[PDB]
Amino acid sequence: MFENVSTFEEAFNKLLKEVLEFNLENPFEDAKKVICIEPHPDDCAIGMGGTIKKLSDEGVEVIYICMTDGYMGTTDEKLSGHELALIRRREEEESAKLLGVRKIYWLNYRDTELPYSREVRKDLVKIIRKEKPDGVFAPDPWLPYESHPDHRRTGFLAIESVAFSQLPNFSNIDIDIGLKPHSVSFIALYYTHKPNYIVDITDLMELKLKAIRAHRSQFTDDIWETWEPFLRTVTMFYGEKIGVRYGEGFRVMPGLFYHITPFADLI
Amino acid sequence: MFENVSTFEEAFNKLLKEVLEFNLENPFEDAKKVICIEPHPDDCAIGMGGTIKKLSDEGVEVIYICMTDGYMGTTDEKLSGHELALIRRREEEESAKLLGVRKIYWLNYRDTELPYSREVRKDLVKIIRKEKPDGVFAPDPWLPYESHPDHRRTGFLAIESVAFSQLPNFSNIDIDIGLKPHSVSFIALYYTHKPNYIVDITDLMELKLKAIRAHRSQFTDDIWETWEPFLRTVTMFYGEKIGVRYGEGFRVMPGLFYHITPFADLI
Amino acid sequence: MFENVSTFEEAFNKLLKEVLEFNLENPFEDAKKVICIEPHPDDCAIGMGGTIKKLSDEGVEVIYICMTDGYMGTTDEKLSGHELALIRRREEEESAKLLGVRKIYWLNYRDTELPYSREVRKDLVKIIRKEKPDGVFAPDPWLPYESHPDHRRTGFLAIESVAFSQLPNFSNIDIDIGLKPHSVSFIALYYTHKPNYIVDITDLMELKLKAIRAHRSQFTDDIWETWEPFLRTVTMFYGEKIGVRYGEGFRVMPGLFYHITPFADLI
Amino acid sequence: EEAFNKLLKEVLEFNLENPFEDAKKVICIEPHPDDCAIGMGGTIKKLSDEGVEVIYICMTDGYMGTTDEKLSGHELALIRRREEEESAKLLGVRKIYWLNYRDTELPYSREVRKDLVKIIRKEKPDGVFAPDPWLPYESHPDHRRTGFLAIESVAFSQLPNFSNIDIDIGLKPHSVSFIALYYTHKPNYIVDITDLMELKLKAIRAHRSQFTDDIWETWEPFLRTVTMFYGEKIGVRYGEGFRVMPGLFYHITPFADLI
Amino acid sequence: FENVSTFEEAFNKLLKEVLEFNLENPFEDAKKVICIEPHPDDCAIGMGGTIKKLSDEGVEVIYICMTDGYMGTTDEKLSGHELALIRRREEEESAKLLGVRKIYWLNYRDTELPYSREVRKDLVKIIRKEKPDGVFAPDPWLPYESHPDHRRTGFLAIESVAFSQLPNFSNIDIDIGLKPHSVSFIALYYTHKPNYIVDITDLMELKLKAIRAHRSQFTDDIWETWEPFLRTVTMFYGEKIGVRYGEGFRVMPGLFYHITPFADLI
Amino acid sequence: FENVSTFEEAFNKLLKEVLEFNLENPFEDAKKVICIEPHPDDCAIGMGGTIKKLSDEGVEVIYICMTDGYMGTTDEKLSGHELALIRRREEEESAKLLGVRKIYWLNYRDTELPYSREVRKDLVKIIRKEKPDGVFAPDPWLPYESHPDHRRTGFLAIESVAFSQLPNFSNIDIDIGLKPHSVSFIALYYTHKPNYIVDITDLMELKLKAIRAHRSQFTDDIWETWEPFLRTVTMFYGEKIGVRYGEGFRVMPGLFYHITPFADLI
Ligand SMILES: [Zn+2]
Ligand SMILES: [Zn+2]
Ligand SMILES: [Zn+2]
Ligand SMILES: [Zn+2]
Ligand SMILES: [Zn+2]
Ligand SMILES: [Zn+2]
Repeated sequence: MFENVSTFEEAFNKLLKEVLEFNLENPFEDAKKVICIEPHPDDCAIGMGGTIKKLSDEGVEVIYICMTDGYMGTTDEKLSGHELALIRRREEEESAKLLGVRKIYWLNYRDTELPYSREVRKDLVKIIRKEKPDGVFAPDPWLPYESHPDHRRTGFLAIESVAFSQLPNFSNIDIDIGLKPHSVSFIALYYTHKPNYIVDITDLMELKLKAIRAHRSQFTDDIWETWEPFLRTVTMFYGEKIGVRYGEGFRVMPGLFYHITPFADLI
Repeated sequence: MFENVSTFEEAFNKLLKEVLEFNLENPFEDAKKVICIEPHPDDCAIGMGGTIKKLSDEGVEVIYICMTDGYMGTTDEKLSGHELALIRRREEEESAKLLGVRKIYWLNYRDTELPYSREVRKDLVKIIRKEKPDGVFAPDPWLPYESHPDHRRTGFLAIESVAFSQLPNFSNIDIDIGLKPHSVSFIALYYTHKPNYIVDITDLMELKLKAIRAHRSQFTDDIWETWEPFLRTVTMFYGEKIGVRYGEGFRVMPGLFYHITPFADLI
Repeated sequence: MFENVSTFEEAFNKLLKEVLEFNLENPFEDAKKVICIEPHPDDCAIGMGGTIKKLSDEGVEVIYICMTDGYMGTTDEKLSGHELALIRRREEEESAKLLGVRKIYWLNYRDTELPYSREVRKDLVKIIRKEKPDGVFAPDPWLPYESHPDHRRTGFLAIESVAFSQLPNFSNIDIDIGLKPHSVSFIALYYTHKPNYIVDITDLMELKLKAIRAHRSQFTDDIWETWEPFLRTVTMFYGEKIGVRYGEGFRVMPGLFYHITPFADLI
Repeated sequence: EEAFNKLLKEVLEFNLENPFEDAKKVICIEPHPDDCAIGMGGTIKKLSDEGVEVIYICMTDGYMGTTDEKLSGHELALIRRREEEESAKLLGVRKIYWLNYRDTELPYSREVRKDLVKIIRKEKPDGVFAPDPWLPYESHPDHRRTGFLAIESVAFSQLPNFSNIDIDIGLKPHSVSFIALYYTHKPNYIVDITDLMELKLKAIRAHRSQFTDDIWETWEPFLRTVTMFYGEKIGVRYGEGFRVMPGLFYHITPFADLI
Repeated sequence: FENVSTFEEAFNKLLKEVLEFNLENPFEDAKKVICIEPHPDDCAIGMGGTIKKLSDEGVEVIYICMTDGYMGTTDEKLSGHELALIRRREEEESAKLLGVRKIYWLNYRDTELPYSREVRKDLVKIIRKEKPDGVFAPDPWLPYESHPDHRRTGFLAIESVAFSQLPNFSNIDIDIGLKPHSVSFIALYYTHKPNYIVDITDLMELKLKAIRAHRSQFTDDIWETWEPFLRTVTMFYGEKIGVRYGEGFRVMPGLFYHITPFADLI
Repeated sequence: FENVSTFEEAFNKLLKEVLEFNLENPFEDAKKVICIEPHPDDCAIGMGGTIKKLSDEGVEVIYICMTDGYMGTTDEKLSGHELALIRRREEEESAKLLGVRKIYWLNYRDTELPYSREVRKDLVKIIRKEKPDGVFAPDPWLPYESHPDHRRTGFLAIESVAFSQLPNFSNIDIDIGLKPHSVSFIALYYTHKPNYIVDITDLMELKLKAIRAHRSQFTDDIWETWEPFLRTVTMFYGEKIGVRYGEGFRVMPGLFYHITPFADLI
């Protein structure tokens, strides 16, 4: 095959439409179960709150995996990490109900101390093999200037575990105990700076904010002076791109493009 | 807030001007103490020495933290790394003297073995909590084609530790022994390929090249024949941008932009 | 020196041709012996197998280092990783014979578990010092969207060990046993999205393909329907850049550009 | 011995009488392929005949156990896997979980605890057997680590906050009834294996890669000598020995050496 | 010493004249001591007896707790974070009863205490800060001890005590004004090799309460197993020096913690 | 082997006839040995007497030094890089005295010796290169030994000796001309379980001189404690074969380093 095609532009198009069968018109259409992976309690809400509701409404079962416990996120000398993490499990539960979310896996790695290792991959893979989701959502680990290791690591570990979920020699005790390999249908990266599919959340904006604000520990009135406009600015950045007021941007690519693809950046 | 603005561009401008209060006019003016982080003995001077002189002239206290010991930087099969490190400590003390630098914290990690971990984070956090600096300076860890692990790691660990210095649950024994949280005012990344603030160093250029030359173990006469050109070529690169002879570039962003900010790259 | 030059652009042009005597015309010119470092069995052949016959042909001796054993690359519940690794070693001997490669170093780190550590650098440096190669080939670790850690790590470890191979205090027991430091002449990165030297492989394409196809375990008929077009599309992407139908890309820079070079993107 | 005797008989209710009798499912942990056969083949066989389900966990692949330069470690691990399957068949074992850590590189870490605990919660065994990590002069890291990790994992399998995703996917806590340590120099229960010794040796010889005729010249003496060491202690010819203690004597018990 | 007869003579002269080592009341001169425990409740269980007796005699007693106790529950409905908050509360109530008013909390998670330079720097930081006279810890060589946190605490405590004296160890401490400190003595509790016992039958009852303040750790149902276990543990030590209830420690010349092949003779 | 009656008979026949193991003179056939030390001075202190004896007799003696001694000082004005420069010179002197031809410096930082495969690869690489007949290292089971570097040195040493024969172990050595090697004996010094003692009564004075050559460790002051200690150490070993000054070693047949429940009987 492909001995025929004449330009690169030509082969690239044929590969996308015909070989890979991939398009960006309604990438989430047929998902009946998806998992949203967040580094810290509040990240799903913030990165894709509107889309989670949208999917919630269409009847999609939306599941969280939360990588860390949020231990470090207070400036109050009187709040111990253990208590803040107690507080933040409730904030998250409360936030996910607003968004239609009923299941949350807590891995309970400590905030700022999320390892990048096989051990974590095995955590993610166990849950992916158990639940068999059609879709996985995670942070874009390639986001420029992203300076939180827990965020970078969560992106990389998400993509990797999605891929290694199909591989029966990866974490082989799972297979030995009933958990078969699983091939996730797609991946979508939020908190991305090269979105390629964008979702209209203009009519969910206000709900999204309410779901974000239920993380009270994290957004006091003084923090909210800064963050509400930040959040609106981000949502506008994404919206302006499909000509609407508030958007949530995602990056989706054929599985193949995640590996040895010198033209992954064209889509 | 920001419910009344039509465009992303106006939200962007509003965010930086009204909500953040961020300009590139004289980012360093209010500085009475700064810490300049370098991976190896000689990096403050090579990337930032001109600017260090200038800040010193104003009576801004300049404290160095040096990550490693330089143990590896020689091709001489009869120099042992121990001897090399001893030397480069003296060489750095000279250089530092020329620039009005009178405090060096040596972390003593071995050259090419600087770790990326919480441990080294606590070192930087301990030293930030005690000197309470206004500014910290560090390499840009996203510098393209940067192949030295010590350089990437210091850039990241430097940015993270500025953030984590503010958190009392992080490295919580510091609090316990009377070192309290500290908020740093600015981070300026040097060795950057996306500077947004330039400093004129045309006059002080020769005192920079002598601060550098004092690293005699590194800059032998033969090797000054490759490096002098290279060093002047880098100073022009930054210079051209504000129309002077010799410049040193820095990237400075609001702290918010180091996290989840997909248009971080527009400043 | 370089006190006479008037613009950055001039200094840059002068630094390149006069100081570093750097050209893209033929970099693989004087190569007597070269090392191709691959992350898995099959990468040398997929990324640069055309250039590898083109190198053999001119009597350049080509040596593989394979970082991993490729233990995880199958969806077949039948095949244990141990058996796969075996099958794959055979496939790699067949693939290399076809391309005229008569030496392969197997590090045997397990697939998906290749460490990023000093210990792996010592392996590469041991091989490097021993074979004293003029040329080293390795994956671009900065290929965007590259999601295999083993790939990223192979690229970074390769460049760092080329550099560290020159340092006597580095892995100092190699010296005390009769391996002297060694300076490689060039590094070329393959699997790159920013090549700056292309090799015409139009005549050899069916050869590269057959050698790729020799890794049967990886390329079944049903997978070949996707990968053949992918493969052809990649070489087309490289061709168009120099006018021919099929090419293989490489990026090559002056040694100096791998460190603190804010203008390294300009080649 | 006024307080000691009473704690042991009226609070923890423990004895060296017949501790295995209650069992239905036991797990036998070996560092490498052959260690169960070597360390407790006689008892495995016994238990198997008496109706007990015996499952193996092998920590490593045995990748390193050859002096032949022509044999790659991947081949050897394949070989050694068919040797253990052959060896275990002889002894009536039917499931072997393979961890596949590389021989010589068994980590000592939470991650390995999590494999052990996942299987223990899965299999709900009454008993677990493991090497005594206190065997004086034991110089193999894989051996010491297997012992420690086995004991730790047994203790943590019961704790809902340890490896908590197991819970969330339906593998509940489990409480093993006893731990038995083989390859121990301080045994407090011996098992008669004179009836079963040639079979043991045959289950042992099934690891052909390991026991050539040349090596067997050195090891059949070694192994006959070991099982006399234990058997003598109860005045029979051939025994395999075990250390069993009540769960509590593995923690802050300064008198644990008196049993 | 190039003059003594048998090794037996030289031994006693080394103890007696060079190191001036004796066990009559090694705790006699102590103004400030650190007690290091792997998990909250360990100081109490193993040595609350002595802790009371020392707050009394004017000793400022400082706890270091290595972990947070996150794991020590069988209740499926208690999250690890809740447990830790509770045990922190329980420990403050147990510290109160014993005359302790300062606990450093390292906060490494239960079952995940690292054996590393990093943890050493944390002990060394607190030791250089408080310049204490003696440190207490678990004996890391306690036979059959199966809990990694307990062993590691014993090993790291002794190492950090020795490394505290070294200015090139964690040099940044010095650089910011935490200077080297030499501890005067170490004493290991939770030991099967005690060489000094403390009489605590006067306080055994207070001790038992200070332990019970760890409600999460001790149901009424579980106290059925554990109090007789503690009573039996207190006898082993109690008999050795004459009395009904005892607390054992092992104490050595500092020299004995290195390359000392006769160490078990004391 | 079915012909035996008691374990004791079994044990003696395995020892004399199967293993060919005796301790009458374990070092007699040595043409080259490696002595592995955690820090500079440990070879001298532990077995310097026996090293002299071995050099005198024509045996090529090699050191491997695990670490650089960077931490060993109280002087808040002496940096660790300096100390290591200084300590290496101090080692070169010491060695000259015992007739030691050669030192490998591994240069891991004092107090930071890793316990990992990486360090085994270092030792395996020097063992395969030198093909020594005997390897000496500290006994890692020395009771109360509290220095991580000494424990880890002993363990890595024994393990690397065994792994040195395994061609799949550190496989790039084989591919570069470094074949496996099978060492003849291991001897453990700093042991509390010697089974062979060398009489060093004669060479005792030169040993304290080879030791004092490490000026940085052994000021006159500290020496007022250490001459006694060292003399007491040599007597403990001496007074077991009834001589004045001894150096002790533990030697066991290779087989006893693995799954051997009666190993403490030899
Ligand atoms: Zn977050
Ligand atoms: Zn540098
Ligand atoms: Zn690959
Ligand atoms: Zn084994
Ligand atoms: Zn405890
Ligand atoms: Zn030492």
